[PDB]
Amino acid sequence: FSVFEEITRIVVKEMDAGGDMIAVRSLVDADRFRCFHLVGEKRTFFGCRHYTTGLTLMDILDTDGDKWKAEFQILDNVDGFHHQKIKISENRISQQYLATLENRKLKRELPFSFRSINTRENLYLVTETLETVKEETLKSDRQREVTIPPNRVLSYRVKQLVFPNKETMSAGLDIHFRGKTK
Amino acid sequence: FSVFEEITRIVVKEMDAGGDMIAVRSLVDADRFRCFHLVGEKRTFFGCRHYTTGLTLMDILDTDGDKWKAEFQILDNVDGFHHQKIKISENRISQQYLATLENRKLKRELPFSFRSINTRENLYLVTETLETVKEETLKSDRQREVTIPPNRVLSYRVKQLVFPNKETMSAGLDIHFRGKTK
Amino acid sequence: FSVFEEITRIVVKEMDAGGDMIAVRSLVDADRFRCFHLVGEKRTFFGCRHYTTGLTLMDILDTDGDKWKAEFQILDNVDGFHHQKIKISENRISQQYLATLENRKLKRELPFSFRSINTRENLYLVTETLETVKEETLKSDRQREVTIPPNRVLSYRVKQLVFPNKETMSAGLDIHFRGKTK
Amino acid sequence: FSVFEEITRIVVKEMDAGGDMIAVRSLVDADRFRCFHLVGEKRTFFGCRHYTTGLTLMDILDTDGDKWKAEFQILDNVDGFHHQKIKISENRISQQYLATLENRKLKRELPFSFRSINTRENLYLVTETLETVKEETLKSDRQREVTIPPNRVLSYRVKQLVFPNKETMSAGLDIHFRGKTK
Repeated sequence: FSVFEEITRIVVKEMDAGGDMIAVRSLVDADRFRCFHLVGEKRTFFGCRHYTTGLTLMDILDTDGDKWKAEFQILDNVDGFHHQKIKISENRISQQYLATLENRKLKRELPFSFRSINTRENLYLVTETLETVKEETLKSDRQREVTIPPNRVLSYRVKQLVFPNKETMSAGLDIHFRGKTK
Repeated sequence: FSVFEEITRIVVKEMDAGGDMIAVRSLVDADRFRCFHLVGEKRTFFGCRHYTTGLTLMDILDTDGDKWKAEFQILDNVDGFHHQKIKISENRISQQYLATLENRKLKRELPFSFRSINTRENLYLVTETLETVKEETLKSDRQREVTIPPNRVLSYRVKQLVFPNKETMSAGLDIHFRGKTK
Repeated sequence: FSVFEEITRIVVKEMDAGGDMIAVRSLVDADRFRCFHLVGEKRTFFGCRHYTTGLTLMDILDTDGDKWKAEFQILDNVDGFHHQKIKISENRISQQYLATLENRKLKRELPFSFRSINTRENLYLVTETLETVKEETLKSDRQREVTIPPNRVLSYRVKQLVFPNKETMSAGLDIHFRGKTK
Repeated sequence: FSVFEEITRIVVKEMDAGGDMIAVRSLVDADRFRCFHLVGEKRTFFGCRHYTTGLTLMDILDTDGDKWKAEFQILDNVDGFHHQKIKISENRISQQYLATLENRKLKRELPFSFRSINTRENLYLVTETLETVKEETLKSDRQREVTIPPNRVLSYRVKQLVFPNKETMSAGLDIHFRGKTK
């Protein structure tokens, strides 16, 4: 019935066949589920299905930390029957920029410590921007043909980070098996 | 038979498939069921069906607290048979604005303390505005084709807050299991 | 057979599905069954069917107490077979205005004390104006197609008030279970 | 179902029938999986299928190390049924340039030592550039006809290198049997 899971997993599959990429479920905050954001805890009910909570993560702006690929198209159908008309835009971001962000000093008092400690979800971040400013409508059959605004994201990446009390570290080997001591 | 539950749950489902969002039942006060408002107590008769009472919550205006996405469309049908022609407008509101509202001092003498104590419904608030200034008519079959004025809301969010005698606190982890000591 | 109950309950149902709202039976005094008015005692013969008596309630005018939504339309049919062509006008009235009316001093010698004591109906008032200045004719089948003048009301609300000998109080939690000691 | 494996292995087969060449799985970073890059560890699940991680390897630029074939076409189909419309560009790079790169001094502090030691994947490099600036769409049947942006790579080569603590050496005899002591 649902269409966004189908579209995001089509992106993920043709993006790399059953690989590293992760899809998103909610567009309550999809476009603002950009880099420096979170995701709900993972459960296995009705297949691989997690929760959704992706609040902000920018901490400081003292050193250069906010400095700034062509259009891509997916116009096909899947035999229920689905029809996808996606267009994708890519803003290249450097990988050593991730190291720079790790070097950035972690210091905030945003009301996020309470929820983060209560969850212990060991939040992870994206690697490189995946953006869509595409058209509205897609199609699905069980009819219900969904509609999508421009400037929205579909799939995201993993870079595990650990948060001690004051300053953080990194776990880059795609660690999302929910095991930590924080 | 009823159409508004169908329309709001269609919004909720295609908004995120059976997820966090909550629909509304009454348009007695729908547009004025904006942020800073309430909802009736939850019961399980005829499925998930709650009551409806969403009175005002603005308390003080001393610091900046009243400062101020493109159009979205849903034009489909569901196989009874229903037909939806919804248009949606979005006014972006910041998430740290919720923290600012929590920091706002709670002080009122509005005749709401009596009803709030008699109910103990642990009221919860919305996250980001969901507005519709769309057309009038929709369609349904058992015929009865409903009509909807502009500048109205359909679905809302959760941010639990606890009210001690003088000043309040927050319960952000989507807590709506009606358990408190106030 | 009767049509006004059908029309008012259609208003109530699509107004909120089997919820707080209350319909009216008689148009002997419908338009003047505005705010500050009464209703007959409730009985359970032939379903939920009450009496009708809604006389005046204005008491004093010393402080500001008489200071002063767009058009709505319902153009459908119900499968007997009924056909409704209602238009509705709304004059917004504040909720803290109800608190102001409660603060208003109660003092009258209108010949209403005798009937009120003989009835003990614990009269209740409306919340916000519901007005119709719509067209005349509707349709019904068992034919008999009813006609309705402009500037008339269909459904009303509840705000229970208790009347001691001199000054009154409030019972806001939609209390209409006919229990009091006055 | 998957199409990129088919296309890359078609390249590999007609490039040399079941020979030295290696195909890639992910286009998360395909174009930037150029020379001086990595690959995920090799496993044998669902046939020959490895992981994917190809981060950067440039170390120093002091001596000449960044100084700088006609178009090729593959327009056929394979009897499921597939249809390929590939165009290929080649930028010739010298083989003694590989010796020069080996002579280049290895010295970096990029956050890659941790992941490299944790993996022990004994990374290997390409021999000569294989580039495609071709059209978008291909075709496949189980329909799903994939799309490909210009300036992207499909297949790559092997030149094993060993990394001691400070300075590296070479293992040129196409050694990718994951055996080392580093």
